[PDB]
Amino acid sequence: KLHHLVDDKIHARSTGPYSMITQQPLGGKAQFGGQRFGEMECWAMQAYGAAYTLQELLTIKSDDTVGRVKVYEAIVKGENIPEPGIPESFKVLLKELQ
Amino acid sequence: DTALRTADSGYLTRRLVDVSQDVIVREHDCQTERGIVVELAERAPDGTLIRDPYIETS
Amino acid sequence: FIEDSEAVVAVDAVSFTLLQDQLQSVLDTLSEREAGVVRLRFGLTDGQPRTLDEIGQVYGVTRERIRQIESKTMSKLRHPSRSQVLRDYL
Amino acid sequence: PLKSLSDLLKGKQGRFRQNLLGKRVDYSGRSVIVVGPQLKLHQCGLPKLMALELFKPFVMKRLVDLNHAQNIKSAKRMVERQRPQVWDVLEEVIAEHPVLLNRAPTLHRLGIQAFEPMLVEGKAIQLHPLVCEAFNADFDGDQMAVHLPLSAEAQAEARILMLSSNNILSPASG
Amino acid sequence: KGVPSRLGYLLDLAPKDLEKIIYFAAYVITSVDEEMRHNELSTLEAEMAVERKAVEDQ
Amino acid sequence: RGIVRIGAEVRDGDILVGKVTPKGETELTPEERLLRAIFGEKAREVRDT
Amino acid sequence: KHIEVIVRQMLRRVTIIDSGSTEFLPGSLIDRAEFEAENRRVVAEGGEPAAGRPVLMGITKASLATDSWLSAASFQETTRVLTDAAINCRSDKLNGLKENVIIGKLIPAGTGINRY
Amino acid sequence: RMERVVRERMTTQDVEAITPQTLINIRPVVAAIKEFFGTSQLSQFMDQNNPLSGLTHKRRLSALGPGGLSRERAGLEVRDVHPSHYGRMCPIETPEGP
DNA sequence: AAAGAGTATTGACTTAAAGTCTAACCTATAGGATACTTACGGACACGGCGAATAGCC
RNA sequence: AGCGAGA
DNA sequence: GGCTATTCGCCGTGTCCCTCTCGCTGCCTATAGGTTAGACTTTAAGTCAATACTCTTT
Ligand SMILES: [Mg+2]
Repeated sequence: KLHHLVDDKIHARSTGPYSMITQQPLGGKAQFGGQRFGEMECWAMQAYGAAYTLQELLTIKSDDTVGRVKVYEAIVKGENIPEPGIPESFKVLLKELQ
Repeated sequence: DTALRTADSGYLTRRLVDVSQDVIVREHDCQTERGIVVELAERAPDGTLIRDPYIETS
Repeated sequence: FIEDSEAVVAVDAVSFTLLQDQLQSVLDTLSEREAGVVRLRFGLTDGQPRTLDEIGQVYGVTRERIRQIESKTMSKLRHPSRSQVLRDYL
Repeated sequence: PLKSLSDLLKGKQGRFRQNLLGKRVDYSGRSVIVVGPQLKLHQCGLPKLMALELFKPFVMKRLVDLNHAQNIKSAKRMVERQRPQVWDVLEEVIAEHPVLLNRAPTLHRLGIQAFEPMLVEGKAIQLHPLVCEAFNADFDGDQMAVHLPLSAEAQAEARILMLSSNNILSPASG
Repeated sequence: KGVPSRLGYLLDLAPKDLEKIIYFAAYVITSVDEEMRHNELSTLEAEMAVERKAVEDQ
Repeated sequence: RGIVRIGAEVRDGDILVGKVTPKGETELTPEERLLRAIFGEKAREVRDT
Repeated sequence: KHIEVIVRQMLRRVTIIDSGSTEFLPGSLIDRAEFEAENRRVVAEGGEPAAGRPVLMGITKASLATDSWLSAASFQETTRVLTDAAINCRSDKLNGLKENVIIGKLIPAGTGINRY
Repeated sequence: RMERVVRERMTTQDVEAITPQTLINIRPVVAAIKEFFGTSQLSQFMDQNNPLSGLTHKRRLSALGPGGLSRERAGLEVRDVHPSHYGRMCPIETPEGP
């Protein structure tokens, strides 16, 4: 029996802590792992032509600090998911370039 | 050899994706007369059409 | 665990949202006269907790009335009719 | 060396290729994978605890609608202790809700496909064998991440474009 | 510093030179005189004749 | 002593050890004040962690 | 066909031998469509055909020659590309896919184009 | 380091009023050994997964560390077996990772 | 028709809070005068520069 | 920041 | 005869080095001002309680 037990591997995350200087919630099963939707996954998503789901992922699942509470509210109350905003990382980039 | 080769392959894919990041379909047809020629079968010296081996990808 | 351990929850936020919804509702069930005083005593209506003097002045009445009714409201609000639905939000 | 104001921008660990185009995302899971041959091509197992957690908002809504809990916070308490009544509602909610299953690395377009999830007992995403090649995912300790579309557009996209049964032929050579 | 040094190319200053200027290692002129330059150059030719004669005298 | 009983079965989230941190000063909410009045219980300060 | 697509992307720029009299520095790598557009602009009002020759440039160079600084910066060698784009006061029109991803609005592909 | 400190202070040491005990400052040595045994690359957290794992963590020769080849800078020719390895190092046992 | 409860009065007592003033106790700054006056991987690519020969001043 | 490990 | 330009080599600096995930350790003295903090003396807000009259319900 090798020490790679499933109980130590299984993990799930709906909402939890977020990183400090940026949103895009904290990674790692230790804290509350948000699974990395890295670049190749973006490419695969584009190749399907699947655009709305990509925007959903990168904006309101990860970063958008205002939309996030809004989608939670919509889910809780059963309303249409709102329109995505601007991810909070683009503005930190803007401030750093400035 | 597996590790370095997958690293270089990933980098190459990144390059190719960036170059082709803007090749998307726009029109049904341009009606352009221009085109390329593909050989398909080659004439046999005795006289016969043998299917070119690499036809399925051409 | 301190890493952004002071951000929004979206669970406390919605809990507070439905909190004020149900508070305004349960308060609307009873008579308005109790409601204005209970709002401004603690400053719910506009964020300013005013005292017996201010409420009496706003409604041209003595502070003693307001103390009675705000005590009457405080005593009457022990009714499970109001406290039962609004029990777990504490 | 001190991380200068420009070191924030360059390299693999610069801001461009760790935080802008690639982000960590909520509403996601990960587990080891075990072959399940009893599933249909458009299905994938999903352990009960993982599904409960992922769907905790929706199940809360349903069990408040069903009056199993009086209000939202009582429902949240109901779910946090996994009270027995919250399993049937869970079966009700998960139904007809597509989910994407990625296996890093996504060498090609077929590295991420949408299945219709189904509950399974123990802690292991029961994958359909026939899609194994598409992921190149072979059952000796691979870990497959799960993502949950939310918006109506996203759910349509997953249900239509990405459904495993809708992608049989390779985009490369067909 | 980013080669090619865009300041250097703009002002046509060699990179090492520019560096020595902006890190306080070598002086640079920024303005010069023209016609009155001619007239006092003749006056200055006389004044350096005087100075050369004095140094040759010592 | 705020320590779980020895040799006791526990579950995720169960209090292993009971600790409370001083809350210092926190601006309270009027809605919470009204709530606390509805229940007429201790507002309490020392934060729970 | 995939390969054809890449080599197509590779052959889209022409080198300028004769500047003619129209703002084309010799040795400039200019898109063929814009080259023709300039030519139809200058045939009238006095014709000065600016001769050019087709040229083959590597994938990296072709990528870094795009008209989008936010994508080139995302690609590689960040410092230099930003310095260049800044000196040129270059404006990115946000038309590609990487850019639309970065700023988090909808990609113009698949379900994102302006007809669907 | 300790000898440097001593040698420095000798210019300011009044003659005949100095003894070794007041002359030797031991703090740098203890600091060096501590910072070695903690956070030094070749002072690794013991791996007691099972008695064999602990045993094999001993007798383990790592080619990387302070004054050694790092994974990146290490070429592809140090990784391969040498005919001189016979009897001195196992050609079989090796990590499979990077 | 009677009794009980609520809605008021008034006074009487009580406690937070709060506006001064103190005091004392931290806290931030300046200064110190015999004489000494110098540290401690490897590949691709392009741009800044060795070695040559011929022509012009 | 540093170690070790899975695919 | 020497220097510079047109033609080669040559060397140095910069850039890049797949993804995703898991666990564990790291001298002295003197002035002046702030400073809140801490107590005293006001309030202001709160709580208790006697009383009594009127209205509603049984
Ligand atoms: Mg495997």
